[PDB]
Amino acid sequence: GIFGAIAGFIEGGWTGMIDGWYGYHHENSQGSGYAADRESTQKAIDGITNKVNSIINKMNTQFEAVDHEFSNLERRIGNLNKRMEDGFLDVWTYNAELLVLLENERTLDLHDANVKNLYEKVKSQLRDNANDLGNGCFEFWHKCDNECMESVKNGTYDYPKYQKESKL
Amino acid sequence: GIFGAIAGFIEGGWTGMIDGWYGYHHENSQGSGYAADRESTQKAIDGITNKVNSIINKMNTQFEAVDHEFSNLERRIGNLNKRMEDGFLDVWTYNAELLVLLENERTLDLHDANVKNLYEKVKSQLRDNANDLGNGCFEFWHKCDNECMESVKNGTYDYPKYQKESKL
Amino acid sequence: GIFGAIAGFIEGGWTGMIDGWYGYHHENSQGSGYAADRESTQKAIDGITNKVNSIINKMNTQFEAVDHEFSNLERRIGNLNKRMEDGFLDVWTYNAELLVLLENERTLDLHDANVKNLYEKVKSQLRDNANDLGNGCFEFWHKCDNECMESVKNGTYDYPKYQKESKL
Amino acid sequence: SDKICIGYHANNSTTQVDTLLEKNVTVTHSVELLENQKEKRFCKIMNKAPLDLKDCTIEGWILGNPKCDLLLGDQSWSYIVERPNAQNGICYPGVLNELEELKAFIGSGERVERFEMFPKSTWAGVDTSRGVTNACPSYTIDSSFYRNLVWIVKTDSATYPVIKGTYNNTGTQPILYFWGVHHPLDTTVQDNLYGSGDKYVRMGTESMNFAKSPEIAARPAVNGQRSRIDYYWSVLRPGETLNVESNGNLIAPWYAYKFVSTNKKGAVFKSDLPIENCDATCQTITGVLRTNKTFQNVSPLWIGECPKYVKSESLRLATGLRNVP
Amino acid sequence: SDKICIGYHANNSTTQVDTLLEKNVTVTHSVELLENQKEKRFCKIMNKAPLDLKDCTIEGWILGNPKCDLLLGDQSWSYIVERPNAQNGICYPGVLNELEELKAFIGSGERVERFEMFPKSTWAGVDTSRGVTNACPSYTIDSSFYRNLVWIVKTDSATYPVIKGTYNNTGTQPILYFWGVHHPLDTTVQDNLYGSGDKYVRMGTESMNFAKSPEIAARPAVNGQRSRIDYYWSVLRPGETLNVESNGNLIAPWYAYKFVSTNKKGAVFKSDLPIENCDATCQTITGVLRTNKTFQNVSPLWIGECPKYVKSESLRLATGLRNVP
Amino acid sequence: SDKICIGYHANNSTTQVDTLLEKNVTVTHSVELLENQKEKRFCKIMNKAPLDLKDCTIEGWILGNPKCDLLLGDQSWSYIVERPNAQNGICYPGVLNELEELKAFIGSGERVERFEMFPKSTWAGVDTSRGVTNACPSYTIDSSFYRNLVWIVKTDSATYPVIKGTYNNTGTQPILYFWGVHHPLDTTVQDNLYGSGDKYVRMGTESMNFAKSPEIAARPAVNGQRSRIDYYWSVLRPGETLNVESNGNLIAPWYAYKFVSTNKKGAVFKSDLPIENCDATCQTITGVLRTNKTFQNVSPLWIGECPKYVKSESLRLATGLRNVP
Ligand SMILES: *[C@@H]1O[C@H](CO)[C@@H](O)[C@H](O)[C@H]1NC(C)=O
Ligand SMILES: *[C@@H]1O[C@H](CO)[C@@H](O)[C@H](O)[C@H]1NC(C)=O
Ligand SMILES: *[C@@H]1O[C@H](CO)[C@@H](O)[C@H](O)[C@H]1NC(C)=O
Ligand SMILES: *[C@@H]1O[C@H](CO)[C@@H](O)[C@H](O)[C@H]1NC(C)=O
Ligand SMILES: *[C@@H]1O[C@H](CO)[C@@H](O)[C@H](O)[C@H]1NC(C)=O
Ligand SMILES: *[C@@H]1O[C@H](CO)[C@@H](O)[C@H](O)[C@H]1NC(C)=O
Ligand SMILES: *[C@@H]1O[C@H](CO)[C@@H](O)[C@H](O)[C@H]1NC(C)=O
Ligand SMILES: *[C@@H]1O[C@H](CO)[C@@H](O)[C@H](O)[C@H]1NC(C)=O
Ligand SMILES: *[C@@H]1O[C@H](CO)[C@@H](O)[C@H](O)[C@H]1NC(C)=O
Repeated sequence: GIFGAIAGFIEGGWTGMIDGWYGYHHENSQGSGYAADRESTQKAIDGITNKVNSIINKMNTQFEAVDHEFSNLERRIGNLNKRMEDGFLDVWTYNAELLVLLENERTLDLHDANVKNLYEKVKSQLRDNANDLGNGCFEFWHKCDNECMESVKNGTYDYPKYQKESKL
Repeated sequence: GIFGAIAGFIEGGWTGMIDGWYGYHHENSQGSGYAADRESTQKAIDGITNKVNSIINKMNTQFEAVDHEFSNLERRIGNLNKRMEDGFLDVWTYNAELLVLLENERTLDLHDANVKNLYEKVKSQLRDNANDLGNGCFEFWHKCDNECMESVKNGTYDYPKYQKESKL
Repeated sequence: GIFGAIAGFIEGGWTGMIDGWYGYHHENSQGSGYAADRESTQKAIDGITNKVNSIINKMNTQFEAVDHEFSNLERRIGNLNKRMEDGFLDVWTYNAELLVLLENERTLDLHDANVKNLYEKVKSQLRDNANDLGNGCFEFWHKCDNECMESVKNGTYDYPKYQKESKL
Repeated sequence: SDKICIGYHANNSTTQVDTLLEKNVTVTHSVELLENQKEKRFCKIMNKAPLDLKDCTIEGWILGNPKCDLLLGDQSWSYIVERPNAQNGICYPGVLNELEELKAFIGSGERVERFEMFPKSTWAGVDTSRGVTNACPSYTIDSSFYRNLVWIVKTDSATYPVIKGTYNNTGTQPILYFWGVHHPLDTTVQDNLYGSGDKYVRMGTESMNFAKSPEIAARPAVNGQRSRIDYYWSVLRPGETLNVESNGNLIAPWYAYKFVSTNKKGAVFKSDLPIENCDATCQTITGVLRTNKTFQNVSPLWIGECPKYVKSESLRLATGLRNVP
Repeated sequence: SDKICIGYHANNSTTQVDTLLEKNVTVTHSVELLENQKEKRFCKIMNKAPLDLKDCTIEGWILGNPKCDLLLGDQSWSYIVERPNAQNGICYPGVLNELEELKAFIGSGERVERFEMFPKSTWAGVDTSRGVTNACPSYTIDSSFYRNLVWIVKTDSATYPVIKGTYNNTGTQPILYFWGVHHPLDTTVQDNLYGSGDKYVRMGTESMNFAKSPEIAARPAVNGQRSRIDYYWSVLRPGETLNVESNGNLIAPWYAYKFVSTNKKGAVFKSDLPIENCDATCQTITGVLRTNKTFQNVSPLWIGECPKYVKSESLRLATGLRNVP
Repeated sequence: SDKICIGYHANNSTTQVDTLLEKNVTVTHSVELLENQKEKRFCKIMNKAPLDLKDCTIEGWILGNPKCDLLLGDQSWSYIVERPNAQNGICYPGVLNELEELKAFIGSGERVERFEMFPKSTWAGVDTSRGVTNACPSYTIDSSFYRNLVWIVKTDSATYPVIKGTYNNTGTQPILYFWGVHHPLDTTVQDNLYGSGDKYVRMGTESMNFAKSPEIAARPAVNGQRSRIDYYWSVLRPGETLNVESNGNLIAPWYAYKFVSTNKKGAVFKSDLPIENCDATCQTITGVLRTNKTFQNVSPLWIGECPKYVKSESLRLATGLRNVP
């Protein structure tokens, strides 16, 4: 995937994570589990929904073909009618089939992008206070309880308060 | 925004910066202020201008509907004519309305991306010689005069000459 | 370029590298040279190939205009036929000319992206054991022989065995 | 040591999508934009029901073929269903002028009211009581004639006199009406029926003039007739008046239709599908669609609000991310 | 300690755009691609002015209704403005054959030159100065006739002789011309005007032949006439010759138009808008557009180079970035 | 110190592409999607050969102009190449009714088999051996007539009797056939050829009726003819029967074509380009295309499977990277 995150320097996803599209796995002395990031998830949901509804809305006209018959002395307009109706059919078929192909490519990119930005959000806080492991994970060089786990998720960590222990 | 930079891990923009789209705000002992990056700005202006002019150029045809009347014995070609004219109208309306929706999405992405690439160019030079603060800004752990401020902006910093420095 | 890598914080490409689209240039005591990355190149080839073949496939219909003559008492249907045929011509001309313009923009972006992801793959392995220099390159803070050069390319570097010397 | 990882959703989904870059891609969530399901029947629309012409053609129905009595009188319809091998149409051999423009004009309507436009009374000194033929049988009388027309002939005695008729459309509705001109197979029958003389059929309206003379010749036998009738139709607009005048060979108007046109657009479906007691918002030639989907690959012919017709078998848009479980 | 930050532009803009992912998005710079304003009038085009058809229909103008004298003679036009409630058209009741193809052929032109194609001299042994009627008045003579036609009748005591006329188009320009055939309401008037015997009107050209006979019948009264005239038109192309010959009931050509056809596209606007002394490069049925914008939602009917017509009310493309001030 | 760098390909390419953001961009690899090359000739298509009408028009060919003997008999064709200044068409001046619908119906075909539909035998008491004219010469007899028609006239001093003919299409194939009606320049020649009395030509089939009478008048001289013939065509469908009946002025059918027309697409090319001994899968009015490319800017008129026609001069898709060497 174009941003590199999904399938991936972060190979594979989490069936365990049910409450969102993007988020966290934590593990500490107190336990472990999975927790979505709803802010990044929700604004993604709003995005994709708006995309789908836009496409639907913009595609919400119909070309209308017609009953009408043509005599054996009307081969020309008859065939003209046929060529016109097939003409718009082939056009709209193209517009729809290609739009799907394009937007699907770009939809995946967006998800890929949102994951990457989460990865770098966390990496931006921890720094020295963590070992990367280069696969989405972060080993703390210090002791991170649950209030510390939320610290990281709400984007208010405090590198100062665990610099002490990380060197060691 | 998809690259994460505009609105944003870099929340908010600068009304103070008037000479460009992207750039720098510095503060040192000698003073402070705002300075655009013309290379990235100009290369953007040329891009967007070319995009707009391309769209304009490629949209520079017109389907032409027509006066002609049809007798009471010409219901069929009459209705054929309207269905054709409505047919092309609905097609071009779709093509234009959706193109705008799509390109607008990608235009914002572009600005977002080029801000990010500015952020990372600077970050690639300073390293440990600065503390991030994760909001576009960089605290120098050393003394950065104005020749040093240009050092960073022209992409020729000198991490060594300041490794003494941030020591503390 | 949108991801920042091609032309570029990595100024210029390598005419020396002939066996691929993306890869590595190394220099050590044993020599120096160029080596492509086939995995990233090959999946780029399959991607672009699938894109091209998709476009070709989705464009594989033809509106076809027609011989037919019209009398001096058939100015109206005559002109209707002309307007229709010109109508579809102008539509398909737009669809093709703009698709090319768009996809070409996005194709370049992709390559840009694939380079960046190589850059970050290597960076994720080398760490402190290399000084960046922010131009695609990596100076080793240790001694990297040729199987050490392969370590980096097959994605099994080891951070492990070269901290000792990273110090120095 | 304490660990925190960044990652993304997965599930047991196997639904795939296509992209420009990659075919058959499994994703966590998607949406299908294209409908391909259909109840195979005809339903009413705007709760108005269609008109089943059964074993008649439009020609048969609107001319008043005897075997089409089932359809006689007033009719309301949301659309019209003509079955493909209906046999009761133009019984007495001949061409219905501007047939395609007629089949189309009728389509543009939603009700008709049958009414006597010209009583047999109208025509002086002529026998309106003969004018019947075995090319045009009923189900009970193997010798009849159209119910909206009168085959006028001379009386035993006299000469086929000049005959006149007039009708002033004082109503609010346009009138669809019909007439014809008889073309006998030879001179002998010409004289028996209408007499000697150069014969004519002339009609007039503020906006149109019609005039024709009999074209006498033996032509191939159709329903045992080597004669012919040229049929004609027109629309007497509100305020207009129609004048008829002939001295022979006139198949006169008798009944006609007060026509109210829809400013929807109507349809004429040639199909085998059953009509059933159901409502619908989208009805196609091959069946009703029930969906909110914006695309459909069933058929390009419909009435009501249907989705855009395309030749795709699927149009599935990806909403979620790649599934790696 | 010293600070350097990366950032982006902002301003007092409140102009918003839409994206697939987000509606109503404020940006720093944008551009509108769609025009929706129009001067409600008709202007000059390529600095040739339109032709205002008075209280005329094209019919009235081009056949030469007496009340259309204002428009008589040569005419140049970039397009044609026919008013919706024009009163002077076909005064003497009758159908103008192929009216739509005529209204369209005229549209395809830019000038006409009127000229006497057949002097009244042409027709021997017949009266060309009666041929006048109260259905077709002037503003000063409540009984007149079309200026491009002659209603030829027999002299008082003789018989309507065979009459012949010929014209060889030796010029470079096609000729648009007109004739008719009189259909009296009864036999009495037939005999008054033309005498009796089977009458005919025949014409000939290298590429066309016309022939018809009077169809005598009383039809509904229009402008107090229960007779009719069938009007006809044609185009004598350069180099060819036209032969006329009749023995009665001919409404003969008198004047005709040297027609020079357009290389662009022509137009015929049915409207109430004023014509004013202005230029224009784009003129629509509902008004002139003044713009460089590539889209427009005013009207799909125009001449000159107009922007593409669409049903959008806005099409604004984003050029700058998101505004966060 | 030992270095490893990441980078990207470059080469001696100077091939450029365009993007929305940047025109003329040099890239390492690209592909052209649009063909603009053409062999300027006509070739076989599906191995089927075209039909070169040479110095004939379709009219001339299908009516059987004497100077069109080269084309006489059975014919198979992939399309039809009519040359722009072909001179042998309708020799004896007159209009071929529904010419455009005929030119279109023929285009809709691939073979015809010529066959005697009505032997000269068919017509009793009439001279089928004269009926020849200097307007319609052969290359060896400067006075002849069409090979698919018979100009039937009076025997020296008997009278032109009623003549009858019938043909039952018992074959599987539709029959394209032709007839006409002679319009003499005056009464003298009418009587010479057919005698006095009001004459007629009547035709009949289960589905159509034709009837018309001679329209006698002198019209401008064409190939020294001031008379005319109105030509007509039709298609006798399988199972149908045709009845002919006249008492004068009939140009009778003689030969006709068994017409087999498949579900092609047909073509009639108006061009001067040579026909040569080659195959092709795509043949345009301006030349054959040999390409796998999906676009082409040569011409929108073709048969066979051609690429989509567009107005682009180039459509080059980028596959490689930006080239920076
Ligand atoms: C798939 O997993 C979902 C999780 O939403 C579960 O609810 C469902 O029952 C599972 N279905 C199948 C078919 O495995
Ligand atoms: C996905 O691939 C399968 C075979 O692997 C194929 O049957 C199917 O058609 C593909 N999907 C679509 C939408 O065609
Ligand atoms: C808005 O900004 C522009 C400069 O971009 C300035 O000229 C204008 O005066 C400003 N408007 C107000 C109300 O301050
Ligand atoms: C923005 O939304 C408002 C409603 O909140 C609407 O009035 C306005 O038209 C929208 N802007 C555009 C450009 O459509
Ligand atoms: C028309 O006039 C020209 C004289 O310049 C002559 O060549 C041509 O034959 C004439 N046509 C007729 C039918 O007389
Ligand atoms: C039709 O009737 C109305 C009166 O009901 C009248 O205005 C008009 O003159 C009549 N038309 C004719 C032709 O009599
Ligand atoms: C271009 O490069 C190719 C290798 O890709 C080389 O073989 C060839 O000689 C070069 N030719 C030109 C014209 O640049
Ligand atoms: C590229 O630009 C050059 C001039 O700089 C011009 O000659 C050429 O036609 C252009 N080609 C394309 C493919 O844009
Ligand atoms: C034509 O021939 C078939 C079989 O020979 C016969 O059944 C049919 O009646 C014939 N048609 C006519 C009009 O005689």
